[PDB]
Amino acid sequence: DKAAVERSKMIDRNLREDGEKAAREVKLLLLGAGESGKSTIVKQMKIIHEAGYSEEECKQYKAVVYSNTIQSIIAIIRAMGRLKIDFGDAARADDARQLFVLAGAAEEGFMTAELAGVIKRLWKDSGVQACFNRSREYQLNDSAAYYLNDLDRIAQPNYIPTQQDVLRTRVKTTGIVETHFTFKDLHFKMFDVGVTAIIFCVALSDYDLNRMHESMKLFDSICNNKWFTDTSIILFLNKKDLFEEKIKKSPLTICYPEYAGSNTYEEAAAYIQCQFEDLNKRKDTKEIYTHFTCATDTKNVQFVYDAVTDVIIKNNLKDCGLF
Ligand SMILES: Nc1nc2c(ncn2[C@@H]2O[C@H](COP(=O)(O)OP(=O)(O)O)[C@@H](O)[C@H]2O)c(=O)[nH]1
Ligand SMILES: O=S([O-])[O-]
Ligand SMILES: [Cl-]
Repeated sequence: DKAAVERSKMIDRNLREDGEKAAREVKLLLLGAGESGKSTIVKQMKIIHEAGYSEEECKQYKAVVYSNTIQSIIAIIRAMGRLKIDFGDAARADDARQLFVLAGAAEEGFMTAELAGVIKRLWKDSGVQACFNRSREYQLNDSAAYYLNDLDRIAQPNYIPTQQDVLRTRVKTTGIVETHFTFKDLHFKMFDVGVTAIIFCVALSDYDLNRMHESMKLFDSICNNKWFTDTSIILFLNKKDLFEEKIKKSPLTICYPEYAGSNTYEEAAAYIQCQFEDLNKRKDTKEIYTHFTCATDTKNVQFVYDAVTDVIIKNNLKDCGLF
């Protein structure tokens, strides 16, 4: 292990009376466009490094799960009208109406056998499925399929959200979120918006929604900024799972008209990676550390973060103070 050898070369703890107990601090900036996966990464840090989410904590997210699900089905049904897409079985029009009656009379997210029934039949309808598959034409939660396909479990009277259910939530976050965790004896200070490292998140599946080019313009700015010269810049190309499902049927050319590679996961994901890394104007001075992630996948984030941490250890320790 080169990172272990590297950190063992430090001597600054010896300048402190109780140096071996001192906390080495790493400030990490979590950046990226809305819905790029920043909150999800923060949640994985709690899960992997700080003992996860207990059941009682998971119960607090129940009505958020309900709310996300309701939002999803409504967005699809409403889009059917704008896109002129007919129901398969014409009796679903009553279920569509009933969905609005129930959502319209309620205080917040909820679930009943009646609502579950309405939504199940809607999600199973061929016309609804056809509208769902044109989601790129409107605005729809990426977890729409996840919750809807599992509606039966979510709908049970004694339903308790799983960690995956909580990770899959979209929560309206405002302002700056700061989280703290210890890993490999490093005391991380992570800021979801002069720093040790930046993690920049990109939603790969946004390519056909222009979102990707806005993500690029933002990365161009950040990557090449003055304050970040000695900052380790990490690129998370996220939602690789949604990208892989989607790249089979929707072409990269929608985002990058000049693209002439095959429309496969391997070629299209590589191309995207190059588009972002090429935005680095100091190529011989700064390296970009790129990882393809699925932020909802605890194992993948654990692995990826372990590698991101070895890079910080080999590269940035000298600028990390003791406290
Ligand atoms: N399938 C999938 N969903 C993801 C991934 N990353 C984030 N999400 C979901 O995308 C939505 C937005 O993510 P979020 O962390 O809130 O983005 P933020 O605005 O940058 O904080 C949430 O519902 C997440 O559950 C991913 O890699 N794969
Ligand atoms: O001294 S290093 O191991 O934080
Ligand atoms: Cl989303």
